[PDB]
Formats: sequence, C-alpha cells, structure tokens
Amino acid sequence: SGFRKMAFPSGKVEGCMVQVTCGTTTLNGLWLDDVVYCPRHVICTNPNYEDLLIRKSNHNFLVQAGNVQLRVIGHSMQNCVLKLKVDTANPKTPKYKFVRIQPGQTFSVLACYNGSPSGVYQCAMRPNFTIKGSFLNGSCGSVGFNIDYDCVSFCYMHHMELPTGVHAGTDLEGNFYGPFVDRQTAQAAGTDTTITVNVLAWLYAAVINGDRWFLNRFTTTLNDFNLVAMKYNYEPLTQDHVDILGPLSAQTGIAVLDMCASLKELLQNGMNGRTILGSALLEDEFTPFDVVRQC
Amino acid sequence: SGFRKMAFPSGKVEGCMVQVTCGTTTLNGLWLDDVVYCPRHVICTNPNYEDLLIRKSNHNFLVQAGNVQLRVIGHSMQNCVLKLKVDTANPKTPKYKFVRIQPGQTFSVLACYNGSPSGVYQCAMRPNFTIKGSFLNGSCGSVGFNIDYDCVSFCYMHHMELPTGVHAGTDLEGNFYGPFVDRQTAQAAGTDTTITVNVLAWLYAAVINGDRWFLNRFTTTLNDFNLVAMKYNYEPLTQDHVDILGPLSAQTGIAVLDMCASLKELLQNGMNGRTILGSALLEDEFTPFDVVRQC
Ligand SMILES: *C(=O)c1ccc(OCc2ccccc2)cc1F
Ligand SMILES: *C(=O)c1ccc(OCc2ccccc2)cc1F
Ligand SMILES: [Br-]
Ligand SMILES: [Mg+2]
Ligand SMILES: [Mg+2]
Repeated sequence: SGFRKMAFPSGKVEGCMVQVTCGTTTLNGLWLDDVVYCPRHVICTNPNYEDLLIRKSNHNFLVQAGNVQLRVIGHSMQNCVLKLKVDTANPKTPKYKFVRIQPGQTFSVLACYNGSPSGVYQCAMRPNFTIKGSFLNGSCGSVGFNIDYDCVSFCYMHHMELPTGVHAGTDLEGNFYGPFVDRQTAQAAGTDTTITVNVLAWLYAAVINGDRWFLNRFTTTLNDFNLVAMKYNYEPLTQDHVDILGPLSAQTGIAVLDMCASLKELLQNGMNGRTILGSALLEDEFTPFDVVRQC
Repeated sequence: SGFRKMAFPSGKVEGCMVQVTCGTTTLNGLWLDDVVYCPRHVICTNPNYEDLLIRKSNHNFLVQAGNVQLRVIGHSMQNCVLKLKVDTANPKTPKYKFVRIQPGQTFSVLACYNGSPSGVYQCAMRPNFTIKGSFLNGSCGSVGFNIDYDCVSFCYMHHMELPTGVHAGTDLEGNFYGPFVDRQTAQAAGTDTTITVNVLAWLYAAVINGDRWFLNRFTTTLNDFNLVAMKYNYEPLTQDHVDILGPLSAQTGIAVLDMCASLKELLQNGMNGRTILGSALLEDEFTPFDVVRQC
C-alpha cells in the first residue's frame, strides 16, 4: 500500500552524465556510445548558432567524465542540441532510445550540476509544453527519462526557466517542447489546463489504497462530463482515455463513467476539508501507467 | 526556481541490492563489502528467531547478485536483521555509514523487488516512528538512505505495513523505529503530529520561490506560538529549531518568529482556496537542510 511521487532509479543515467565547457560556459552533457549531447547554449557568450559553431574548433570543447578528460574529435549541431563526437565510447552506456513524449506523460528528471547528479524527481509535461521542475543555475543539460525493462528512454533535456518559474526544454533531437526558443525574448508560458485522464487514474489509485469517501452511486455520460470539465479548465476526456483506464476500472470494479461522476461532484463542491491520498487538491501528474506500476 | 520532492540519486545504492532466498521466502538484501544484510523475516515459515537461526545452515541461504550467485560462508543475527557473510566483497561498495535518524528527518527510499530496484522517492520519519511509504509484497529489505558528498548514510530497512497503510522498519543495526515488532500482533501506529520546524522550512522555500501571500507584518513569541501549535497537533518548536532555521531566515530577511506568526494565521484561518508551492495543505516532510539543498 501507499502512493508516492516515485521516480525511476537513476543509476543507468548517472553513468552517462559529463561536464561540458566552452569558454566560460559550463553545463551538463549526456555521454552515450562515442557521442556527448548537450545544449547548444554552451557556445553562447538573437544569436546565430550556425555562425557560432562554424567559429569553433574541436579543441574549444572541454569534456570531463568525472576525473577523466574526453577528447572531442568532431562536433555538429542537431537543432538546439550539440553532438560532440569523442574518441572514447562510454563503457556504461545502457540500452537506450530517444523518444519524444506527449503532454500529460510523466518522466523522471535527474537534476545535475557540473556533470554531477544532485537529485531525482518525477515530472509531467504540461498541456502548455512546460514542466514544473526544480532547477538552479548550472542545470542546463539535465535530462529527463523513463525506463522500460532495461532500456532508458530519454525524452527531455533541460534548457531554460520561464518568467513564471516553470521550465522549458527539448527532446534529445534538440527540438523544443512547445513554442519556446533558446534566446532572450519575452516568451511566456501559455494558459495551462488540468490533465483529466491523470486525475481519474489518481482517483483509482486512491480507491486501490482504501480512500473511497469521494465515490458516489451515480454515473454520467462522456458528453455531460466534458461539458463540466471544460468549465473548470480540464482537458477533454476521449474514448481512448476511457479504454486506457480499462485495467484500473477492472481491478476496482468502478466504471470509468462512474468515476467521472465522482470527479464532477468534486469539481462542483470541492473536498470539504478532506484529502485524497494525502492531498487537498486533485493531483494530475500520475498517468494510468504510473498507477498500475505502483499499485 | 521550483520546489519538488527530490530524492538522492540512487546509483550508489542500486549497485548494492541483491536477492536473498531461504525456503520459499524471498526478499531484498544489501550487499556491502563481504556482508549481505537483510531482514531476519527471511528465515520465517510468536516465532523465536534465535531457534530458527540455529536450525539453519549457510547452504540454506541463496544469495543472487543479479545473474551471479554468492556463496554464504557465515551467518549471524543482529537484532531484527541478518548478517550473511559471503565469499565475495561487493566491488561496487561505496563509502558508507549506518546512521539512525530522528523523527522529522527525511531520507530517500529505493523500493526493490527480487533484488531489482523499482523506484525511488523521498520519505520522512513521522513523530510516531512510522513512514508513509509505497511498498508492495516483496519489498522487505528495501533500504532508505541519504548521501553526504560521496558517503551513503543508510538509515532504514523496510519490514512491514501496519493496518493504517503506513510502514515500519529498522535501522541497519536491526533495531526497529518505534514500538513495533516483527511478528503478527494487533500493533498499530500511535497518534501522529505535524513536524513544525519542517512546515516553517517549507514556508521559507515558498518565499524563496516567490510565493508570499501568506506573510504578514506581525511577530509572535515562541511561547504564544507553541500554545497555538499544541492546539492544532503540531510538535513544539524549540530554540534549537529557531537556530537551525537561521540560514533561511537570513536569505529571506524574515525572522523565524515573524514566519511563526504567518503559520499561526494559516492554522487559524486556513488557506482560503489558495495554495503554497502547489499544495493546498501545510507540507511537513521537507527539513531545513532539504530546503537549503534545493534553493
Ligand atoms: C541551458 O542549456 C540554456 C539553454 C537555453 C537557454 O535559453 C535562454 C537564453 C538566454 C540568453 C541567451 C541564450 C539563451 C538558456 C539556458 F541556460
Ligand atoms: C519483511 O522483511 C518483513 C519483516 C517483518 C514483518 O513483520 C510482520 C510479520 C508477520 C508475520 C510473521 C512474521 C512477521 C513482515 C515482513 F514482511
Ligand atoms: Br495538497
Ligand atoms: Mg459514481
Ligand atoms: Mg509575520
């Protein structure tokens, strides 16, 4: 029993983190096989990164894997990341993939400074393509990931913090999540919404854990629910979301539309001072998979 | 910016987790140098563990470090843990200590099943010596730890789940946290209280992150505050707690007793639908050190 914000074990990723310095700029890099990936921000001083990279030599890049220096033998830019070929393949390279996630999905973040991992925590990609992370100066290049069996699916590299305190980054192919750019502008996060399918998954988690006070005998229609969800700034719930919640509906014996009626009531009346799984608000950063994995 | 429940990187501990089987009972063990530590529960079938262990041979213990079997060459019981001497020292042994923590302190938990790490999350030792963990069948032997520089301070080994869904375990010397025993009784968690110094540290974290709506011009006395804290089931705040909060008080320019007046108001009036650091309730599982580490 119990339900916590649970991250994946970070060992396999810790073995891949390195430090990258170019000029007076230092940040984190990801060392997989004979390639080090890092944000192209490291060559900064409306910049034109194509020019900046042409004006650079392999010897301008100091790559340090702990107490060992790696020799850069080739550099190239892939969108907003840099690929630095090095003369040494990482002996700790796990089986891995580069995957881009969808809004509503979760991933574990290994916050790193000067190539040294500092902490690990769970994050969700918000509907507005930001993440509510925890990052200080020097965290550029920290990566987010999931694990399936033995394979590390990298999905996020950290770049910048937006004015509202939220964070923006790219996939490992260097393509930004959301309408953000790696330069100094007035860019701000767009209006966010609540991830409805996740709130429902979390309600199932509560039931599985013996928290049932919010349940009711009623059942609603998918239409009538979405009419209420939109009013409260919730994402629309689709039939695919219902099918995805299938396994949890079976384990608990509560039909999805039955749970949706409980959610509707919670939106319209609040919690009346009660809590669900130790929370006084509806949590939406647990996916259906996250619940099954932990329950 | 940002504030998350952040665990320590688990790599150094992942390399120490093994599987231990005796009879049809399998659970997790901690392999450090040439010793494997695990709960004495593994020799179970008001048991008398001294008898049970006398009736066992080194060959009755199957220890598997991944795909490699370890040969047990000696066994002994230290309170509620077992020490299984093996013919092979763990080459991945980090610098480590066995430390017992105080109620109110936090630690990272690496939940493990069949010797395989599954997830990592942050926990606090409650005033009643339970932890609100996330553990399923097979999690016996999962460990909690902190990291200081390169040294892993192990502080918890998981044993059992209590009726209310909370968890009880021991330090690595086999001594239980709280008045719990490793046998089947009606034992239940005692009444819990809120960790006041932690709530204050978390309020400082909010201020450091730009959440200031709860602040007020007032300041209270340590006496007058504790009179209110006791009413709301909060731990007493001591002058040592005030001194510990010193660094955060300096960084923010808010005297501790000034923050205590904000806390008093929050207890007496609630949050009026607002949130602090994304929470609608007063969070008490962040220590002052946790805040400094992350802010
Ligand atoms: C770190 O990797 C990183 C990446 C992108 C950033 O974008 C904002 C910015 C501001 C000023 C100059 C260039 C880019 C910031 C970072 F820290
Ligand atoms: C796992 O390691 C473990 C340890 C102690 C436990 O105590 C409860 C109990 C119940 C029945 C027989 C013996 C002990 C339970 C565990 F799972
Ligand atoms: Br909350
Ligand atoms: Mg219902
Ligand atoms: Mg005040």
